[PDB]
Amino acid sequence: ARYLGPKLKLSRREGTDLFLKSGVRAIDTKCKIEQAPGQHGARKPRLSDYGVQLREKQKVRRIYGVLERQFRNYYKEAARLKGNTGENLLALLEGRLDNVVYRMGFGATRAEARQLVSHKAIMVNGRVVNIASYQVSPNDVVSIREKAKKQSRVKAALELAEQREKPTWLEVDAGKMEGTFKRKPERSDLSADINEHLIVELYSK
Amino acid sequence: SMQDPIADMLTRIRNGQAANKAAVTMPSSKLKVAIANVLKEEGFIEDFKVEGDTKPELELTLKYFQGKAVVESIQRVSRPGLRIYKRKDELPKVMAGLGIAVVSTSKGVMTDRAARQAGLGGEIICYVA
Amino acid sequence: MVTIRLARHGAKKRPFYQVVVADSRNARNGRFIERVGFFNPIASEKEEGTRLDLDRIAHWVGQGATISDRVAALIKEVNKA
Amino acid sequence: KIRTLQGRVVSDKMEKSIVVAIERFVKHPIYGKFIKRTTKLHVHDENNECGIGDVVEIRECRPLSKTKSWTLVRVVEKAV
Amino acid sequence: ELQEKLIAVNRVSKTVKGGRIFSFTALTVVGDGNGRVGFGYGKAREVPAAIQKAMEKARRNMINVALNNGTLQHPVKGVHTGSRVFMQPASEGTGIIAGGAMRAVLEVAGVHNVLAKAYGSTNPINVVRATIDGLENMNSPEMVAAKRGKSVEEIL
Amino acid sequence: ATVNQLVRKPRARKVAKSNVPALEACPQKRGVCTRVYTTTPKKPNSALRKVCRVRLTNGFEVTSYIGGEGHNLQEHSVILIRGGRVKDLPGVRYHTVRGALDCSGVKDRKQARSKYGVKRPKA
RNA sequence: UAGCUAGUAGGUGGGGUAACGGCUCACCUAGGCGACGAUCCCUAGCUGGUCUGAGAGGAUGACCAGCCACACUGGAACUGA
RNA sequence: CCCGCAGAAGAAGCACCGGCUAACUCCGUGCCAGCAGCCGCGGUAAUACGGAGGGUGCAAGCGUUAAUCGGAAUUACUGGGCGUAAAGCGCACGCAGGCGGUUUGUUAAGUCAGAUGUGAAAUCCCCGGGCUCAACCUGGGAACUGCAUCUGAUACUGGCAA
Ligand SMILES: [Mg+2]
Ligand SMILES: [Mg+2]
Ligand SMILES: [Mg+2]
Ligand SMILES: [Mg+2]
Ligand SMILES: [Mg+2]
Ligand SMILES: [Mg+2]
Ligand SMILES: [Mg+2]
Ligand SMILES: [Mg+2]
Ligand SMILES: [Mg+2]
Ligand SMILES: [Mg+2]
Ligand SMILES: [Mg+2]
Ligand SMILES: [Mg+2]
Ligand SMILES: [Mg+2]
Ligand SMILES: [Mg+2]
Ligand SMILES: [Mg+2]
Ligand SMILES: [Mg+2]
Ligand SMILES: [Mg+2]
Ligand SMILES: [Mg+2]
Ligand SMILES: [Mg+2]
Ligand SMILES: [Mg+2]
Ligand SMILES: [Mg+2]
Ligand SMILES: [Mg+2]
Ligand SMILES: [Mg+2]
Ligand SMILES: [Mg+2]
Ligand SMILES: [Mg+2]
Ligand SMILES: [Mg+2]
Ligand SMILES: [Mg+2]
Ligand SMILES: [Mg+2]
Repeated sequence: ARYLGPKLKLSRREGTDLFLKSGVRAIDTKCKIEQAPGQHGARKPRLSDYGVQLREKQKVRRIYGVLERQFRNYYKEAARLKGNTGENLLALLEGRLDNVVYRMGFGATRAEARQLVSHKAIMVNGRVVNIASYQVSPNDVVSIREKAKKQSRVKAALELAEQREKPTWLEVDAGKMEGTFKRKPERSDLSADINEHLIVELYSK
Repeated sequence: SMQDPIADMLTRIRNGQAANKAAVTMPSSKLKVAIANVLKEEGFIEDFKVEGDTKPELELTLKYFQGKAVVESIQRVSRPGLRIYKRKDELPKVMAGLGIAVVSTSKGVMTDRAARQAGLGGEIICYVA
Repeated sequence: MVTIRLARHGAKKRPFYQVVVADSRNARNGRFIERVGFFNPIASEKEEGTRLDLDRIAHWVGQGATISDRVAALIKEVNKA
Repeated sequence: KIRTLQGRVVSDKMEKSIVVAIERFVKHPIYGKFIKRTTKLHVHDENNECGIGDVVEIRECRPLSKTKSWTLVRVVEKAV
Repeated sequence: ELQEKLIAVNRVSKTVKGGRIFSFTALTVVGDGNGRVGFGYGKAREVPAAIQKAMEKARRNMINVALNNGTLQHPVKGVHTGSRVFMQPASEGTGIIAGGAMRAVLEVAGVHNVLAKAYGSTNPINVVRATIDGLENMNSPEMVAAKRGKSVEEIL
Repeated sequence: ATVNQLVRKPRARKVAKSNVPALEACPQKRGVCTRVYTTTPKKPNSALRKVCRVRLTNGFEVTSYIGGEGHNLQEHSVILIRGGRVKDLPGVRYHTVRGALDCSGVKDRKQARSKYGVKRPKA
């Protein structure tokens, strides 16, 4: 399924920005990010190791839109694959089609990218994909379809992506509404605010 | 009664190390000499000698580094009550490589690191680390 | 009669046959002796739909193993190459 | 180069037949200890060229009777 | 640069003519992400005073251990009065697999990838000392070569 | 401890005893009520607990607590026990299912509603 | 559950089965199994496998496959490779 | 399977919130009604009962119950104990059995190495491929720790002789 409730509420619960909005305005200008939601907010929660591990896992889950049943399978795949379990999980999450679209800039939000993929406005290697969890392989090409290439939202997404930081492992041509997945993203190419070691220890409890 | 002279030798060495004894004396044996050869080659002891012709006494010179002992752990994996036989594909590795598993192979007595290269297994006499 | 036939496996609406030598008494997807090649009727291009073992099939046809119509058609198709 | 087994003899009271107490060295699957699980058989003894406490070598042949399936080929160490 | 941590806080009860007297005990661990690591146990009528005494006694009486890159050199056991501990190295990525005070002392000791298990009583006071003893009595290739008279390449 | 002793007399796993024997490994069991009454718990608790005596199809005559605030259970009724003991009730170890064949769900309850067999209120 | 077995263990000679064989018969030996558990009681189809467990291990054998038994119950025989 | 029609329209619920375990305030009650897996709560300010608000965990599933394993190193071969928590027969002799000082020679059974046959297929795993991804199917390989035979090695145990 998908989460249809408020997103700034989840951002406040996690204590940091999760990029679930377009980014035209700031977070403080839209909500009280420093105050937890509910009547018992305005006080910093005092959590244990299990609580902080749960928060670390929920932050990634809410950022990427994945649920527990589909995230445990990703963790199992990462553990099965050789190498760092924590880095492989992040690489697999970044390999999702909606995440790739969001990074390229064809969608302002990951939810918008998922909606586009569902509504079949995106094709990979000339073949349309109707799954928001498609695993992208290196040297793949993701291009917008002609039927939806004239979208104000689809161009404002690129206009916000150019303001945002660019991904090194990807390439994009805004004129052609096309992008290329060059290589599998590494740990250094991602954000440093996610401690992936708190997820392996949580799932191996 | 005495039913494990090899274990008796190992316990004598361990007690000498614990009591800071320079030399250890015991009855000699063809297997004890071979085990002392492996120990001397691996450096766990300084030297070994045998004195006599009909009642040979084996003497070992223990090694002490920086005041303490060298042999911190010494066991008897195989015992008369339970014989241990392992192939080359499943030879043990004491202390991940920092220890020695003395192995009696078809060619003689040698460590696990030397037996795996030769590609033969045998009996696992003792663990030293 | 010991015969060479196609045992069906795979998911529904996407069958996958395996050419096996078995007694005619036994069931289709049950007991067999040797497995010789497969067949995917819905296979796309650049994907092998036939990997029969002609040498082994002849080894049984010389001992008395008969050949079904589909097996003969597959043998003819693989020989036409 | 014929598969044969060697073992002691326990009884010779039966007519033209004996029994063999085959002994072996089997390792325990769980505790990894070697034990001695013996096995008894009935062996044909044409001419009665055997005795109690003797070591014999046997061979697997056709079943001579309900409990007979082995025959001897020779006798060694005829200790009294 | 140190990372102090608090493991367990308990409440003891004395007995006098008037009645019961309650005191508080604090167990703390100190580390720097490297071989430096120490433990402290304090007793005081107030929790802040107890933790301050524990930190003061932990900053002193520290110990030195050896790591290969961020893990243990070899599997090792530690034994105390009523606590048994086993801990072995692992590959980079699996993290720390331990429970209670063990995962709190290894984290400040800087060991990032280990597999550990506790057998017997899991009292924090004993398990912390057992882990310290187990980390102390483990050897490095250079240390074992220095006493065996060989080289690291010859030992492997 | 000795290997010879272990070989001679093997190591035996202690048998686990089931605390719910009347169900015969079945999660739910239908039964007929025989006697419904209030019961006095043990120390330190003090209340009146609704307890029914039931006779299952297998022939076991057992006891079952009745949860919820209020019930319509009476003699000659049919209930469905599920399992679960009450510790402050020394002598009963089974719970009943609300919303069963004849058991009625509790009234005016809107929290933990699935456990008491009450329909979703219209809204 | 500490004693069981008299066609019972074996041998000789007939008979019998597609085939060896107390499978059966006539006679002669007093033997045979059993503390490494004979006999007796209760439960249970077996395996490849499945679940859990890092691992040795514990539980189990539904659906897929192989083997065995049965077709209301207890026995019987014919045709038939 | 693909292309047009119109319109957010026809589509979210369950459990929990004292600690174990992530998530708190108010109102009715008063050892009464009641919750419960354990500690336990309730005897007028109950974060533990019932309701409301809010929050947390999952999601077309969510909870409860029954069974197995794990944690249980709580049957401990790997992996435990018997002075005081439970655990040394009241003490001796001794059959079977278990183990056994030292040297040489030989046999080569256990053990060690290699090879052959087999260990069905299906299932686990690895590298890939195809159903719009996945589940699913499928190609090859590894594995099935085993067993039987042969060729040998002789350090240890055992068989034999001195
Ligand atoms: Mg689903
Ligand atoms: Mg304990
Ligand atoms: Mg007769
Ligand atoms: Mg005749
Ligand atoms: Mg006859
Ligand atoms: Mg049955
Ligand atoms: Mg375990
Ligand atoms: Mg079974
Ligand atoms: Mg019927
Ligand atoms: Mg009938
Ligand atoms: Mg006929
Ligand atoms: Mg909490
Ligand atoms: Mg409740
Ligand atoms: Mg109140
Ligand atoms: Mg409530
Ligand atoms: Mg509410
Ligand atoms: Mg266990
Ligand atoms: Mg104990
Ligand atoms: Mg007492
Ligand atoms: Mg006592
Ligand atoms: Mg005494
Ligand atoms: Mg000897
Ligand atoms: Mg041999
Ligand atoms: Mg071999
Ligand atoms: Mg694919
Ligand atoms: Mg197989
Ligand atoms: Mg010898
Ligand atoms: Mg002996």
